Amino acid sequence: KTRKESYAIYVYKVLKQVHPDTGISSKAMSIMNSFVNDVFERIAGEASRLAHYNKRSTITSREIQTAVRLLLPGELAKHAVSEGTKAVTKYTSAK
Amino acid sequence: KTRKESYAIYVYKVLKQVHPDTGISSKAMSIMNSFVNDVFERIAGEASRLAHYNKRSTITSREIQTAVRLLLPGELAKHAVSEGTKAVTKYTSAK
Amino acid sequence: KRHRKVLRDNIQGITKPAIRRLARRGGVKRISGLIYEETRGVLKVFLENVIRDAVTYTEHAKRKTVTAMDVVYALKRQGRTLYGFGG
Amino acid sequence: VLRDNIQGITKPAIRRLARRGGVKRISGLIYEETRGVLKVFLENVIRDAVTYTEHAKRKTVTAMDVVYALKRQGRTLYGFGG
Amino acid sequence: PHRYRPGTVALREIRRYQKSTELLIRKLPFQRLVREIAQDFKTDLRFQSSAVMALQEASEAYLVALFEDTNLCAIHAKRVTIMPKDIQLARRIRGE
Amino acid sequence: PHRYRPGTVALREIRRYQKSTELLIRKLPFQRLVREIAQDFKTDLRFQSSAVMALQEASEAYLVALFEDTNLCAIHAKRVTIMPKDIQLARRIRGE
Amino acid sequence: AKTRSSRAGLQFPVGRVHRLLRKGNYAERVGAGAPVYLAAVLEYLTAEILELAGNAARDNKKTRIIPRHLQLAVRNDEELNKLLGRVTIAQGGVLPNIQSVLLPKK
Amino acid sequence: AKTRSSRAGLQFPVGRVHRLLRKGNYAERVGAGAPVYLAAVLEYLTAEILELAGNAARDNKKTRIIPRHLQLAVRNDEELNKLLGRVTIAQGGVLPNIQSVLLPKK
DNA sequence: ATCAATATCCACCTGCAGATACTACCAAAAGTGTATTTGGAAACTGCTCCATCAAAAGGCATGTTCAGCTGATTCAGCTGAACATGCCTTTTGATGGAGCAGTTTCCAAATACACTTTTGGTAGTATCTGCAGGTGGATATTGAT
DNA sequence: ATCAATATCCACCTGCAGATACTACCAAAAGTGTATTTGGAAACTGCTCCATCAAAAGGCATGTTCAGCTGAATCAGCTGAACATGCCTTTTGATGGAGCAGTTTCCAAATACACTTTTGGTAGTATCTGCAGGTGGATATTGAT
Ligand SMILES: [Mg+2]
Repeated sequence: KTRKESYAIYVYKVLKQVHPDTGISSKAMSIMNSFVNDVFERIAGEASRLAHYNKRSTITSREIQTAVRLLLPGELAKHAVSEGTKAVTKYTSAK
Repeated sequence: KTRKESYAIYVYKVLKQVHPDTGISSKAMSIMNSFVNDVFERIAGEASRLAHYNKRSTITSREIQTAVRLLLPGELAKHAVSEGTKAVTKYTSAK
Repeated sequence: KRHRKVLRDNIQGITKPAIRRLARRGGVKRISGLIYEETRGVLKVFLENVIRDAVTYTEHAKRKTVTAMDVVYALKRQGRTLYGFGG
Repeated sequence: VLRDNIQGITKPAIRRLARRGGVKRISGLIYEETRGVLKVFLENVIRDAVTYTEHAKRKTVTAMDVVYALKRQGRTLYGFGG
Repeated sequence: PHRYRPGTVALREIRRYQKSTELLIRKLPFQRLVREIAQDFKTDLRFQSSAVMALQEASEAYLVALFEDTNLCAIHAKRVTIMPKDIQLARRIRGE
Repeated sequence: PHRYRPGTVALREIRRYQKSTELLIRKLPFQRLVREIAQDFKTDLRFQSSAVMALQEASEAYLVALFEDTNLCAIHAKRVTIMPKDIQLARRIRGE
Repeated sequence: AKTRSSRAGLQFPVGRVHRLLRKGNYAERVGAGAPVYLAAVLEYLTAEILELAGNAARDNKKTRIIPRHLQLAVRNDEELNKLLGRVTIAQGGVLPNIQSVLLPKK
Repeated sequence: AKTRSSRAGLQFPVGRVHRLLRKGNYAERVGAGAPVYLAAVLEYLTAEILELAGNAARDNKKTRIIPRHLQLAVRNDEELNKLLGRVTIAQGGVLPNIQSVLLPKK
């Protein structure tokens, strides 16, 4: 009866943080789910190619970062970069 | 010093078979090589996606064939498929 | 089962009023009388292309049923990514 | 005779480009429009190439940096490697 | 017997359709069209209903955006009436 | 004392530049423009010679095809003279 | 026992993202920071779109974001519009928009 | 020791094609026939283009294929043109083509 | 019409950039042979959801009428095409040195693995609520006069 | 301007499907803690090929002049919008089974070293040739008359 994963509970968590009294319809959620898978594949793909172009067989935070600057337009890239740099910084210090 | 690979010799071998008295410029050969690399990447990428869509760990000739059908326009696909099926026949019926 | 009924000329189910509506949504004020057949023609080409690719995925998977994912992947290949159906 | 760089893309040269494109008559405002467009195109592609340059930690933009950036902008070029 | 002038109902419909999101082609007819086109590629095919709905959403969004482009080709010709030549110029420029 | 009609030389040039494949913008002014633009993203940059060439081939290919579409947009409006509005329409329909 | 998400200060699931990177065959190896950085980017972007869609719900006197809200949010924002420039949001409709020459009188 | 190419009847290198597939991260595994099929397809499309390009060289009094020929070969053929609809052949120029409304009155 | 200015053609000639051809050579693929592992087709079959069917909900087809848009016609003015007439930029080549690319080292970060804990999904039975659609009545827009 | 036909607004309400809420449950995910491998960073370095600049090459900037295009204004013919009318097809909602999807079995085919052979790439040289870019001379094209 196999299980279908989605980002729903995380999308939902994030929704409560920005708009604590707003719901999301299941159709709207299916879209948010498509959106995250989509940006996922697009970023991971750029990172894949990038690693290959540089004869590097490892995908690091450095590849994801460049992938983000190649994929996202100006301001979104800038903010995404921050959030990712700071998640890593924090991740590394937590051990 | 590092070996720079290319399909150049194979393109030349094919040139002589199809036009035995015609030569090719370096710049035209460079274009042919881009062409082969490009068609390679498009077919492989499409086969990759196919195998992922169907939760298989292996790219086979079957995936290469569906990739070809997805990618090439009508007649080109048809002749490519029959070229491909043929080469795999010869390959098998041969020790 | 017994003989599934013949399908012909369904292009004509895309009616003059339904096409006019789509043009409205698209911002269109006035519509020459030849637009309806032109649009039907353009739509058919659009569906042939998408369906061809969808059906190619179905057959590859050895199924008899065209799935939403078959269509979603055919849409992506075609540069017409669709969110909302398993994307 | 101090002159802008974009202006080095000259009337006669834009006019040739148009001719290759089958254009017969050209209005005086085209030259400035065209430069605007060329600038946008080079910004978009160069940005991406330079981002490849930086990633590899080079000071030199390579043909491959440009080719790879052309590819992702949907402008695949044949002739310069890859 | 009142009569709106030519144009007035047309603008009212633009406003109304631009504000809603429901599909505009009747469902069953669209589905028959899909089945007919599919059958000609391959017999004995079945369809998930969400596969048919996915095609409809895609086909309707493709066509709405094609009309916007078509509209801008007409307006460029100093008309307010879309014609086959507008659609064809849109499709040519789009590289279809 | 002899003058060609306006449009005769233009045609002669169309035939000539469609026959040939040489780049149509001088290399150096192009080189400077490239370098000027790249400076806003990274200071102290060198360019392989082939890098700059690749960029010129691509820009010229791009501008030539856009001039085709532009020309189609002028013709659509029943003109034979290309204008900024034709370029603008072409870019809008391409989705640029 | 800390999740890598808590460790990194994220709502989005870092184990999942690491696993999904492995199964996707993007590279022989996936670095430890990669899913952390990728998960943050993804979390960010969904926050950006939810902020905006949330506003469109509010602007339309509603409390439940539906796909029309997502579409209003995306198409009204220059950058999200570009990132999703080749994407269709089912049940989104279009922005209200009527070319000038089409309006009545003068 | 007979190469896989000669086994398959091919001028294009099967072993290389195989190595390029493994090291390409397309899938965990690569079946025995996939390189063979791929290499045939590639040989085939190459022959198809060199065919038409060569013809085009002939028609221009030339025995050496240059970019210009590859361009005329490709853009004069409906299917190759579509395959390469988003591709620029450096130094290819364009097809002679003048819109008829631009012709002088005769 | 003819006449003459200029462009365009074809044949033939040649010099050298660009292409073929050589060969020692040699590393790193590509093939081979043996040992081990696993992916996915087959056979069985649980169970979702698709095709298909009848009852009313409710848009479509057609003809009539005429408002106003398209497209032809005309025409004057301004705007690009052509083509003089000079200079100033670009191209070409030559020569230091920046940096990219090759190579070797070694350790931090990676994969592998086994075993222990947590989590996200689903199922089942639960009651909860946002808004769609209905109403009617208050105001706005539209078009005749 | 006014009047009056009809669309539009929004405010209030009841029904209900779609959302949210809950407990019991578990498989597979994720975390944790070892043992073992290695990708790529660092550091040093030899050699392209890049930026520079000076000498030779040559195209573009400018102004005058006017052909012929663009766009305005005017008009009629006729297309396409609006709307009344009649009525047929799609929408929706409830059962029977085709096929999809979840088991488990198991071998044909995959990967994984290790080991032997070859080929494709480079470098040094030398060797060769297709054709671009002149030339003369014949005719075609264009534009004046
Ligand atoms: Mg049929």
